[PDB]
Amino acid sequence: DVQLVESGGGLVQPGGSRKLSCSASGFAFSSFGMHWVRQAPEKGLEWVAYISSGSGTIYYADTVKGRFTISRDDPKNTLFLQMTSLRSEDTAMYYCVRSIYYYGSSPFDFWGQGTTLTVSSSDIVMTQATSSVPVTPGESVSISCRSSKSLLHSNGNTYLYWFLQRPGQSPQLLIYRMSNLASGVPDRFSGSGSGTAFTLTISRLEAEDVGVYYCMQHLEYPLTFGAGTKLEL
Amino acid sequence: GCTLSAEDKAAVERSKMIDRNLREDGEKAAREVKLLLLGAGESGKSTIVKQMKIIHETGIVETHFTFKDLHFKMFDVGGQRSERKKWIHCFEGVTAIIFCVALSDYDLVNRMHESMKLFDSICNNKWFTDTSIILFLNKKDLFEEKIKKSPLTICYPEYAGSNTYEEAAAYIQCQFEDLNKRKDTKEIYTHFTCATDTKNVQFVFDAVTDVIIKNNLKDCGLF
Amino acid sequence: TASIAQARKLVEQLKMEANIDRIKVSKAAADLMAYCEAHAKEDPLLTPVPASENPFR
Amino acid sequence: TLNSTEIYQLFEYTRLGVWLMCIVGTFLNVLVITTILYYRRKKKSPSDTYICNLAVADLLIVVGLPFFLEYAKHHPKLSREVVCSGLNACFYICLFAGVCFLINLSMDRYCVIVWTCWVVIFWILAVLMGMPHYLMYSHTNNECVGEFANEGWFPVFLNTKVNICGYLAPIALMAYTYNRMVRFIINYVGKWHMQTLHVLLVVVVSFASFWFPFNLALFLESIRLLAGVYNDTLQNVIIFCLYVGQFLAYVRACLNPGIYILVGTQMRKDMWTTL
Amino acid sequence: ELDQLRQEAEQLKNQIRDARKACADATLSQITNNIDPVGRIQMRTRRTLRGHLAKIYAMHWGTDSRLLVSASQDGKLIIWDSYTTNKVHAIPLRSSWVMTCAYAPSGNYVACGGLDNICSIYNLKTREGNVRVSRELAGHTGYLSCCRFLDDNQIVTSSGDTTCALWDIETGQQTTTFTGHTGDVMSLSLAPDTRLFVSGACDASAKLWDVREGMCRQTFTGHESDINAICFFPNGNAFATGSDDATCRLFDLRADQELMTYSHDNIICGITSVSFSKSGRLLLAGYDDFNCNVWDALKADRAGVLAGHDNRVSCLGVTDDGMAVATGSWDSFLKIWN
Repeated sequence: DVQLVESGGGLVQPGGSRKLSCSASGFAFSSFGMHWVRQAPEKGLEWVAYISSGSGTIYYADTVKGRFTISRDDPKNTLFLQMTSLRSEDTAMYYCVRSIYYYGSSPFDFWGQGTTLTVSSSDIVMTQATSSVPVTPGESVSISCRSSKSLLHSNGNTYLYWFLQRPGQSPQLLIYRMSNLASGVPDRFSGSGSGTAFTLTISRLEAEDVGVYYCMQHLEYPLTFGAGTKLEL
Repeated sequence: GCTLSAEDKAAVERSKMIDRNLREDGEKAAREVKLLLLGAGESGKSTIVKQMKIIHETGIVETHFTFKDLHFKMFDVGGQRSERKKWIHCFEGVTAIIFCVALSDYDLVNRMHESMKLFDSICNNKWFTDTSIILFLNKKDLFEEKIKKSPLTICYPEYAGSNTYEEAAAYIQCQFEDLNKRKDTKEIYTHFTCATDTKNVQFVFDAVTDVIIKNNLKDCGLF
Repeated sequence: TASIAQARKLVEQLKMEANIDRIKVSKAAADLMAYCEAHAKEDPLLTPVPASENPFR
Repeated sequence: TLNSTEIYQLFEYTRLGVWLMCIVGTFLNVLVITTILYYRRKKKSPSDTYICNLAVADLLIVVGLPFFLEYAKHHPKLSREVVCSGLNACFYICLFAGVCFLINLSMDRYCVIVWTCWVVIFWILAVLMGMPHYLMYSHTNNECVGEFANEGWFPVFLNTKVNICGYLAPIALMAYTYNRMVRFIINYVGKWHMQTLHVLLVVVVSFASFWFPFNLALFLESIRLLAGVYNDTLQNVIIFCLYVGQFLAYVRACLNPGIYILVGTQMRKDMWTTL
Repeated sequence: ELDQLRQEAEQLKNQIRDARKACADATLSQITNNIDPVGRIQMRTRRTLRGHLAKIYAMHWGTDSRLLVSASQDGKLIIWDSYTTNKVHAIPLRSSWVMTCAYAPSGNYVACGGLDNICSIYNLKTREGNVRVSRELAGHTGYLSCCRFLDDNQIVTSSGDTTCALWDIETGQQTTTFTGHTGDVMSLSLAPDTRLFVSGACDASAKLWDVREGMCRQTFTGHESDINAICFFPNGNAFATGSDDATCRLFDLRADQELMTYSHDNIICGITSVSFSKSGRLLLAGYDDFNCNVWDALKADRAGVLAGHDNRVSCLGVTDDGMAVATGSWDSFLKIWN
């Protein structure tokens, strides 16, 4: 089955260097583009780096330029991240994400497991109301996420993605491009909204839907997430 | 491309990689030599493919082999019982045709006249106005044994030569070459199939080379 | 025996194909003409659409 | 023209209707370029691309010769140091360009018989090769189409270098290739009478014949300048040689596509249909 | 005996002919004599799709009117995005001798076939991210001519062994076989409501088949040789055919006769493909003379020509919303006209 396993994390003296690896198995590795995304110990997600398919395009976040380097090794199906001059703000958990781009595809569909790194002692802004709202099984809820710049392109698409992180797991894709329901997701989730105002609706809320919900934009790099809103019983 | 979005650029890059792989695959597959194998029922096509299958690598049957770093592919369509006029234009542009005739059929039901009709149909076709033909005359030994008793005149009423191999085989070969009506464009290559190994494939190799060279010389002089 | 069975099968087929109900040519022609007349406004190739709503600019 | 340079003047005054020659030559060149470039490059053959580029060179010469002189016709205060600099470059650059493409064309046949990165590289090489003389030192070190320094190392070397690597190399590299090809074809097919093989012969004959007097003039000029003053024979021989020369080079640049239509059966017909 | 059966078949043929003739009081032309003409149809080329390296033999539009599939003899199936001319997928085939292709009405699968007597079904949406063969259907004894999806689990094929068949893709077994032609079946067309279909063969006749039980209902004659293309009128009560005698024809189901003949005196080459407009007013046909004609289907007049190919035009299709026409040809190019 599809698997992405990461390794290479541990305690690091500040100012040092390290390398993380992400080994894939179960799919055609050379036809996908790869992302590295990190999560702070008690905060939301933030995109870090991106390497294309065929290694023809590389992007880095605004805070890791000149320090980090991304690469891939296709015959051994491996993705590498080389990290130099580790600052104390790099203490996080790193995930390895796959995405493929053509007409009708669904990027960001499978997420890795995560490895923990512990360094010792013009952008679009997405906003959410982060207060943990209480729920009971059976009712229906709505979640809002407004943008600063309109996400509607001239070709008709609106680039908004919704993710769910259950307690102690890795995030899961729910909605891509503001309306399309992901594969394997129950039909209780709906997504709608106009430019700069979006809504996720959950009807007949079950007992496995507690967790943190994130909204992301894919209009232009660097990719930006929201603060994440929490559902709890 | 300045108005595209982030995903459109990656879709264009995927299309460019697809274009690269298509061009490299076409360049790799343009170095093949394709032959079309024809004959009249049971003639010895199986014997030819068996004695030329030097290496190894219903519908239609395929055979790929190498002889002196040159790759050949030989298509056999003897299982198609449908109309020949409806799928023959798929085979224009092949390098050559291998036509198999058995010399032992001159007094069987004759059955040689069916081979003559098929050769006349395929040699003067509207799609093969320039495709060369290699002609194999199998079953030499059985023709040698049969001619000593049954005279050749049972097949040709106009024959007047001696009842022996050397004369009759040349007469059959001439009664098969004398059906081309475009002796200025294509050519006929004749080989009497011999049980000794390697000889047949050598003859094919020589013919395909001297056909390729004359094609390169004929075309590139167009200006 | 094979030819007799084939002939009987062909006779049964023609006997089955000769007992259908047929209408006049004028009525069927008027129905084709009416279907062509009704849907005229929804045919881009017959009446070209303005370039503002042509997806192939 | 200019009193200070005092060269090409006698022919320049007697120019009459040469603009008609320019028109009838540019019409040919543009026709050839259109016919080659409007028909998917005539099945996208690569050797045809080179011939088209050769036309791009010949037109340059005509554009250079009247226009600058016509400017001198309107502005008669021009100094010899500048105008010559402008003129010379065009002439020399076109020569090199033609030579390069001609050599390339021969290869495009040879590799076939016996067994646009290239175009950009060739054009860059051609532009580079003309670096010393196209525009430097002005009048003193560069002859205005024929003669210079009436009364040292740089002219002496320049002249011999062009005289050697701009005439002998084509006339050998094409004659030998034509010999080998026409000798090889006979054995395999015996198709001596072939439309293509005549084109290279007429091209090499024209290239050898027309460019000969000007190179003769530059040769004997460098030789006499090195050896003796000989102000009689030197003056007479140089005058006679440069005079007819320029005229021949001009007309050949104008009418060079003419052989393409007279001899080439397919290209003549294609050009009639295109028009 | 045999002779009495031949006489019986002759009496049945005479009865059918007289019953057809007895209900032909007026012509389609006399009825449509007062209609205004369409005028002039001028279509330009909007897109050109390139990337095939051999002759193109088939194509089919997607049901969303944006994506399409093409098959060629270099051994490739290519899926195109017509709005941007991008390539979405490129599928290598195990056999290079391919004569047909189809697109599923849902968009999940794609079918293929040719001289190998096998129909291949490909899955376009999988977790691994690459296109792979889902099934191979075998059982025909001649080359495969055409194939059309009815569903994600049912497909109809025709072959040059004078038979048609209906398959079950889950099981891979024929459920019904349609027999009766005496020549190679060359074309096939499904009804809009998908309960009947028509087939055109090389015995110069066309037949109307019923999907639920494998019986023939009507037979239409009138051509002279080798019907090559067939299509339904959008209403579902008539169809049009195209053959090797340089002539298209319009047949009517309810009257069981011939309505109009689309022939010109300057056209002497065969017809490879045929299709209708969205409202059923224009008939588009592709010829061997490298062109494509547009006919006024109700007055039998020539209205336009599409003249942008350098070799024989082999395939031709119109989108569901009727916004464009796609043509393929042996010069390895696809063009969009609008």
